[PDB]
Amino acid sequence: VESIIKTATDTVKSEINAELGVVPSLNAVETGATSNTEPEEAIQTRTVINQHGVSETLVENFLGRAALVSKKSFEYKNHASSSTHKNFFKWTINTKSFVQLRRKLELFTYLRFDAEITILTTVAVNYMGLPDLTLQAMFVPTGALTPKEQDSFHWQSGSNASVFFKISDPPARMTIPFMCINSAYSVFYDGFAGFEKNGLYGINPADTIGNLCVRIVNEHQPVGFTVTVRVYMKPKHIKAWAPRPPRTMPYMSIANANYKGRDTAPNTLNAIIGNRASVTTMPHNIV
Amino acid sequence: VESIIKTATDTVKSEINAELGVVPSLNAVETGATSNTEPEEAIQTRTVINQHGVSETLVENFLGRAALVSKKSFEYKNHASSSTHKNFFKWTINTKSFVQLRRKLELFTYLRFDAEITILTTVAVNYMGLPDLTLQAMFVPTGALTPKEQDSFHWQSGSNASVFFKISDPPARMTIPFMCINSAYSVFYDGFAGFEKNGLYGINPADTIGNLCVRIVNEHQPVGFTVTVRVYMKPKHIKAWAPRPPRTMPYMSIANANYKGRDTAPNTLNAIIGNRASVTTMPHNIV
Amino acid sequence: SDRVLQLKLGNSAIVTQEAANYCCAYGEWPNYLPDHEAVAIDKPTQPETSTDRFYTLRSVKWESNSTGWWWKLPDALNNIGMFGQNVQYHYLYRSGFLIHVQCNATKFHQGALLVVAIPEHQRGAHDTTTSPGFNDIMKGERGGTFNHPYVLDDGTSIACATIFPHQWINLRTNNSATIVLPWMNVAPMDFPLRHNQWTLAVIPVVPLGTRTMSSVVPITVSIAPMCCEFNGLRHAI
Amino acid sequence: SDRVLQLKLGNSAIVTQEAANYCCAYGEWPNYLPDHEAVAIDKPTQPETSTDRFYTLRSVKWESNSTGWWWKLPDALNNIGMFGQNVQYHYLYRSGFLIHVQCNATKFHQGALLVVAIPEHQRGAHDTTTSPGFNDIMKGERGGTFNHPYVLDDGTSIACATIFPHQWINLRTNNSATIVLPWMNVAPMDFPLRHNQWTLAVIPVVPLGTRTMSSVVPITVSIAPMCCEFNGLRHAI
Amino acid sequence: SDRVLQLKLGNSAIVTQEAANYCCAYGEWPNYLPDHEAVAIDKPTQPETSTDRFYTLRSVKWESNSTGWWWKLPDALNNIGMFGQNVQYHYLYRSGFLIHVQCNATKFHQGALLVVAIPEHQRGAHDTTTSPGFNDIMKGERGGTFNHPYVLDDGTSIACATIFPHQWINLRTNNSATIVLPWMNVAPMDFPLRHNQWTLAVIPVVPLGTRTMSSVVPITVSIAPMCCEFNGLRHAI
Amino acid sequence: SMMEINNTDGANGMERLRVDISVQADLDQLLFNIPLDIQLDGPLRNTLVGNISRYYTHWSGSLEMTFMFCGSFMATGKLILCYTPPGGSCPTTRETAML
Amino acid sequence: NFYKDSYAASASKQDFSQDPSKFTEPVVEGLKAGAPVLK
Amino acid sequence: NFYKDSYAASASKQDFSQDPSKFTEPVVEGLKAGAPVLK
Amino acid sequence: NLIVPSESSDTCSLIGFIAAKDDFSLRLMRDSPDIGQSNHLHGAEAAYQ
Ligand SMILES: CC(=O)N[C@@H]1[C@@H](O)[C@H](O[C@@H]2O[C@H](CO)[C@H](O)[C@H](O[C@]3(C(=O)O)C[C@H](O)[C@@H](NC(C)=O)[C@H]([C@H](O)[C@H](O)CO)O3)[C@H]2O)[C@@H](CO)O[C@H]1O
Ligand SMILES: CC(=O)N[C@@H]1[C@@H](O)[C@H](O[C@@H]2O[C@H](CO)[C@H](O)[C@H](O[C@]3(C(=O)O)C[C@H](O)[C@@H](NC(C)=O)[C@H]([C@H](O)[C@H](O)CO)O3)[C@H]2O)[C@@H](CO)O[C@H]1O
Repeated sequence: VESIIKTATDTVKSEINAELGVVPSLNAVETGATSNTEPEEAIQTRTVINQHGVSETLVENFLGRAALVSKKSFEYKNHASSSTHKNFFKWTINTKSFVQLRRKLELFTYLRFDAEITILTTVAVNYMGLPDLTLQAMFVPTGALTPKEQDSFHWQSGSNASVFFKISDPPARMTIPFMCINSAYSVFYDGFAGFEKNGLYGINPADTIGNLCVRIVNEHQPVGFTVTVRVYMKPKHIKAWAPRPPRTMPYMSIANANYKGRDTAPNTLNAIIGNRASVTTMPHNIV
Repeated sequence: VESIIKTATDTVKSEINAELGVVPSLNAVETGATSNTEPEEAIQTRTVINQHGVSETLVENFLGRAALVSKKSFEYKNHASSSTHKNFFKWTINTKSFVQLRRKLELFTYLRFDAEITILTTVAVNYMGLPDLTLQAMFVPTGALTPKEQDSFHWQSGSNASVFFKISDPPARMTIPFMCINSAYSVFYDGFAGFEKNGLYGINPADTIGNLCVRIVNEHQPVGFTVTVRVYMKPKHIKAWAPRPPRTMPYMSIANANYKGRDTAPNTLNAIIGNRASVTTMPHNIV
Repeated sequence: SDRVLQLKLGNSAIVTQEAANYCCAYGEWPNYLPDHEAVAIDKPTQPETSTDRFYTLRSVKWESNSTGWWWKLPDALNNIGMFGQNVQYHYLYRSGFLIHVQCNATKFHQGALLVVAIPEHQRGAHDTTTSPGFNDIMKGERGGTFNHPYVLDDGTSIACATIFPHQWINLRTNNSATIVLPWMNVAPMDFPLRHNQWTLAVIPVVPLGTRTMSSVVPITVSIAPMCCEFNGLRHAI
Repeated sequence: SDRVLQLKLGNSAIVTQEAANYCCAYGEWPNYLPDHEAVAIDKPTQPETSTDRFYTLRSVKWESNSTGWWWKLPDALNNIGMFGQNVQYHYLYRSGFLIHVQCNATKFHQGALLVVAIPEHQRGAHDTTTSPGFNDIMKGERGGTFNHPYVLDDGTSIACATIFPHQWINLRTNNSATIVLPWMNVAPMDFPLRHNQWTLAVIPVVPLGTRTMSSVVPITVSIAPMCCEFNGLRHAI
Repeated sequence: SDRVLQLKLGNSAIVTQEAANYCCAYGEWPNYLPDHEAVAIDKPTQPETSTDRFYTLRSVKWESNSTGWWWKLPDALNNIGMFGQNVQYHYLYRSGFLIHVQCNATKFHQGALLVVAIPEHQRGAHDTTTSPGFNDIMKGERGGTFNHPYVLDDGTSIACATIFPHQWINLRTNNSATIVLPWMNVAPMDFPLRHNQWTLAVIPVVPLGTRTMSSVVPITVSIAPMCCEFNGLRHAI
Repeated sequence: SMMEINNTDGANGMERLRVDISVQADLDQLLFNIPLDIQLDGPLRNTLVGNISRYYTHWSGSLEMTFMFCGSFMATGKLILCYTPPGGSCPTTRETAML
Repeated sequence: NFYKDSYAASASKQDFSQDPSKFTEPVVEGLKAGAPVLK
Repeated sequence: NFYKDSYAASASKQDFSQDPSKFTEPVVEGLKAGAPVLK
Repeated sequence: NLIVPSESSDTCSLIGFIAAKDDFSLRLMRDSPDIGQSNHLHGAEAAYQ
C-alpha cells in the first residue's frame, strides 16, 4: 500500500460500461472507508499524463515555516521605582499563544521535530538615537531556576545555553533538538500530568520545551526605551501522526481547547458555515 | 530552420551577375515573408569573417535587469490623529506602473520567468540621526487577507512568507518562482476574467503575482520620519513568445492600453515621427 | 460474506449478521511490546485470556433528542474484571482494543450513528476559560455525554471526525460497528489511571425516527482489551 | 503555381487564381491536444467535419475613407453553425483556424490591405482612462471597425504590425490572403465566450482608388476552425 | 449479480440495485455504419460523448387508472442537447439507443409494467377511416398516451407484444428495465424529423395497488443514443 | 468528510450536516444545490479537503461527492446528482441539469 | 551540515513515501473495484 | 546554486538557438533564392 | 420520488461527503482565513509570570 508519489496520478481513457454485477459508483459509507470510485468508472475519460508536483504539501514543508510564537515588549530604563519587567523577562515556551501556528500543529495528534529558533529585537525611544544594545537569551529547563534581576549572578550561565546578540546584528538563531522524554511530542493530551486528582488537564509537562530568559546586558541609559523581543519557531526533520479535525471555534486559552464561538456565523457554535437563504439558493450565482 | 547562432553571419565574395530568369532583388511583400535578398546578390561583396557576438540581445539578457516596479513613501510616526499609511502599506503587485519595464515586457505576448525581488529602503527625518529600523515584507496571495494595522496579529505570518530586514543591511532579496496557473504569463489578455459581463477587460487575475505587505516593525519614535520603500524585479530563466509592435503613445493607465498621444509630435496620435519640411528635405544634411 | 462476523477472544464471542466489514485503525493490528522498543526492564505479566476478552458496558438509550455518548479507554474498564485488577495492581499497562458497538431496530426505523475512535481526545469546556476538571473527564464504565457534538466538545468539528478510525451504524444497512485499535501513544507503556489513549464516541448525526410502534432502542458497547501487558507490580490503588 | 490555390475542409472548398503563397502562423500547423499537454480529464468530442469547415461572414464595403475592420476569434463564430452549438454547450474549446480574406477589383483599381492575425489583441480606448466595455469588444459575426488604425487601437503601431502573422492584398497583385492559425494560448483549452485568442485585422494602408467606373468593392472573410475539440459538456449558454 | 447494474456513457452514469438482467434487442448491439453498407458519400461526423449519453425525459405519474405511455425515437430527443442540434443541422442520422425505464415503490405496492421497444410502431386511429395526423404522432419529449393499450392502438394486441424486445417492471421484483437497441431500419441512415425507427411503450398490465400510505409513484425514462453518425450538413431546421 | 449543505438560518448544529428529503407531490422536483468553490465559505469549507486547501492558493484535481441515504429500509427512491461545468446560471430544472 | 550534531542540519524535504489507505481504506477486507461493497 | 529549489538559480544566458524564419518566412512553400517569388 | 410505507418516516436525511482523488495538487501556501485573533489568548501573558 505504501509507495513513492512525486506527481498527481495520471488518467487513463475509459470506454462505455454496461456490465451486470459491476457498480463502481455505489459504495457503503458505513464501512468507514472512503469511496473508491475512480473518474474512469464514473464518466468516459481521456488519457492525461499528469505532471503536477506534490512536494509543496509534504509535511516537512507544510509545517516548515518560521512562525511567531512569542512577542514581548518591556521598558529598558532605571527601574528604581517600578512595581513589571525590569530590563528582562522570562517566558515559559509554548506553541499555543499565536493561532496560525497553533492551528496547524493541532492538525496532528503527535509530532516529532527539531526546532529552529530565531530571535528578532526592536527598539524605540520613549528623539536622539537608537542604542545598539546587547541582549542575552538563556535557555532554562522547564520549571528550573530563573533569574530574578537583570544583574542576578544566575546569568553567569555555567551550564545553561546562553546566546548573546546585538540589535544591529541579524536576528539570533539556534536549533533546539527534539527534546521530549517520549518518542514524539503530544499536541493533544487526554490526561492529567500528576498522580493526584487536582492536576491540570490536557497539559503534559513532557511537551514543554522550557523557559527562555531574556535580558538587556547593558546597564540602563539616562533615558527609557521600549524594547520588543519576537521569537519565531520553525520545526524541521518532521514526523507526524494521526491527522485531526481542524479548529473551527476561536481559541479562548493557551491552556485548553475551551470554546465559545463567534457572536454570529461564520464559526459560531451553532453554525460554522455562513448561512444562505435555502438549500436551493445558489450563492454567487452567475447572472 | 532552427540552429545555434553565436556570431553575426559571414559574408562571401560575389561576382558579376547577368542571368536570365534570376532576379534576387525582386520580391513579393504580399506573401507576408520578409525579403530574402542577400547582400551578395544585390552588390559585389568581399569575403568577411564576422566575429561580432550576439549574446547581448539574448532574451535572457534583454529582460534580465532589475527594474523599479514599486516606489512608496509613507510617514513613520505616532498616527493617533491620522485620517493614510499608518506605519505600513499594502501593494498589489503589478508590472504596469513604471514605463521602462512595462514597455519592454510588452514587446512580447507571453512570458514565462522566475522573478528576483530586491527591496531598497530609505529614510529621512521630518536633525538628530537616522534610525536603523527593522521592516517586514509579507507576501500575501492575490486577493488574500492583508493586515489592517501595524500591530495586527496578521503579521504573525504562520504560512505566508515574510522577510525581515534592516535599513542598515544590503537591500533584501528573494526569488518568486514562475507562479502562474498557466504555462506562461499573459502580458496581454484579450478577454474578461469573469463569467458575467461586467468584469474588467484585459485583466487576467492569473497574471497577478500577489500582494506585498510592508510594515515598520519598530513602534513609533518620538519624532516622525519619511520612509520610502522601492521594489525592483528582475526576470530570469525566461522564455518568450510572439513579439509585438512597441508602444508609441504615452501610457495613461496601469489597467489598460488606453491612449491619447502627446500634444505635439513626436508620438502624437496623428504623427508618431517628428515632421520634416518635405519628403525631399534631408534633416541633418552635411553642409 | 462481509455482512456476517464472529469475534472470539478468551471465553467470549460475539456474532453479527448485519455488519459492514470492519475497521483496523490506521491499518494496524495489536501486538505485544518488542524488545527493541521496551523501556521498563522488569519482566511483564501477560495474563492473556483473563484480560483479553469482551467486557460489555451498561447500555444507553437512543432518544429522539440524544446528543451522543463517549467512553474513554482504559478508564471505562479500569474497574472491570481481571483487566481492572491488573490495572490497579500495576503502575504500567499497555494494550490494544477490539470495539464492537451494537444497535438494532426495525425495517421501519431510520437513524445514523457515527462510531469513531478518537486518539488523545482532549475535551474542552464551553464558554469559560477554566479547564475541565477530573470529574468532567473520568466517567468510568458509565461514560459521558456530548454537550456540543457539532464541534466534538473540543472546538473542532464532527464533520471532519471521519479523519479518525470509524464506521457508521445506519439502521437501514447494519446493526453493528467494529473497530480494532492498536496501542496508540508516544510511549511504549503508560500509567492507566491518569491518561486515556482512546475515546470511543457514538454520535447520532441523523436522529432516530419512525412512525411504527415506539420502542426503547438501546446502544450497547462491548470492548475487548488485546495483547495486555502490565509492569511495575505493587499494591492496589 | 503559387498563385492558384484550393482549400478544402468538410463540405466546403475555396479556390483563388490570384493568391500570394500562403502563411502558416509562426511556421506551425493546427493539431489536436496531445495527452502530455492535456488538463481536462473528460473524453473530448471531436466533431470534425461539422465544425472544421469554412464559415463565410457578412461582407463589408471598402470605401475611399475606410479605416479598417476586425473580427475576434472565436467570438465571430460563437453563434454560427455546429461550431457555435458546440461552443454554447461546452465550457471548454480548442481549435486552430484557416483564414481566407477575399477582395477583387479591376486592373484599373489600386489599393493595399494589410491582413494580419493578432494574438491577444487587447484593445485600448481613446482619450479616457476608462477601460473598453463588453460591447466595445464582443461584436460577434459583424466584427468591428478601427478608430485609429495608425496605432492599432492599442497605442502601438500598424507600421510594426508585420511582426504578426500576415499577408497583404495589393490589388494589382492578388485578390486574396490566406493564413493558417494554430491554437495560440497559454492554456491547452479555454472558455470560448470570454477570451479571444486571435483577432483578424484588415486595414487599408493604401486607400482604394481608380478613375474607371465606380463600383462597390467588397471585402469578404471566410474562416474554417481546424481540429476542434470541446470538453465540459452541459446545457447551452 | 444480475440484479445490480451500472450503465456509463459519456459524462452520464446510472445504477440500479433491482434490475432483471437486461435486453439486447434481437441479440444485437449498436455499431457504426460499415463502408460496405454505406450510401451517403460525405464524411460523417461522429460526435461521440456529446450525443452518446443519457438524456432523462420528464417523468409521468403512474395512476390507478393509467392506460400507458409511449415515446417515439428519435422524435423524443430531436430537440434535446447536442443530439438535438446535430439532428437539426443534418439531413441524415443513424444511431442505436440504450433505454432505461425507472419505477420504484414499496414492498407493500403491487403493479406490473410491460416495457417494450416496438420497431415501426405505426399507430392507427379509433373508429374512423381518417389516418392519424402529424400532431397525433409527433409528441416530442412529452411522449403520448395509449387510447386502447389492449390492441396497442394499432388493431393488434398487447398480449402478443412480447414478440418485440422487452422487459417488465414487476414492483415486487425489480425497479427498472433496460433495453439496448441497435439501428433498426431498411436503410443505412434516415431523415430524423419524419420517421421514427422505434417506439418505447410502457403499459401497466397489472394496475398499481396498495393499502399503505398513498404516494405519487413516477415512471421515468432515460435514453442514451449510441454510435451516433450524421451526414448531409446544412443549416438548422 | 461531511459537507454542511444545510447551512441555513433555523438549522442548528448537526441539523446543518444533513439534507432532509420528503415524499413529493410533484414530479422532477429540485431538492438542493451546492456551491463548489472549495476556496470560499460554503458547504465545502469546513471539510478536510476544504480546510487544508485553504492553506494554499492554487488547486487542481478531481473531487468526489458521496451521499449516504439514511432513511428506513422500507424507503425507496431514485435521485439524480448533477455537476454542471461553469459558464452560466445554476440549472433549476432537471431537464437542464441532466445535460 | 558543518555542525557536529545532525539535528542542526537543514530541512529534509525528500520523503515522498505515502500510504493514504491507512486513512481512506482501513477496512480488514480490501474492497474490489466495481464489486458491491456489501455482500 | 546552493539553494534546494532550482528556480532560485542565477540566470541562464546560454540559449543560442534561433529560428528567425518563423517570423521572417512563415510561408507554406519555401521561397527559392533568385527565383521569381510569384509564379 | 422518495416512496415509503405508512410506518416509515416520510422525511429522510442524506449526509453528503466530499474528498479529493489522488490526481489532486495544491500550491502556494498562505495563512488560513479560518482562524484569527485580535487579543492575547487567556493565560498567554501569564507565561511570562
Ligand atoms: C450578505 C449575504 O448575502 N450573505 C451573507 C454571507 O455573505 C455571510 O457569509 C460570510 O461572508 C463573508 C464575506 O463577507 C466571508 O466569506 C465569510 O467567510 C469567512 C472567509 O472565508 O473569509 C470564513 C472564515 O472561516 C472566517 N474566519 C474567522 C477567523 O472567523 C471569515 C471571517 O469571519 C471574515 O473574514 C470576517 O472578517 O469568514 C462568510 O461566512 C453569511 C453569515 O451567516 O451571511 C449571509 O447573509
Ligand atoms: C526644429 C527642427 O528643425 N525640426 C524639428 C524636429 O527636430 C522635431 O523632432 C524632434 O526633435 C527632437 C530633438 O529636439 C527629438 O530628436 C525628437 O525625438 C525623440 C528622441 O529621439 O529623443 C523621439 C522619442 O520617441 C521621443 N520620446 C517620447 C518619450 O516622447 C523624444 C522626446 O519627445 C524628446 O526627447 C523630448 O524631450 O523625442 C524629434 O521628434 C520635429 C517635431 O515635429 O519638428 C521639427 O520641426
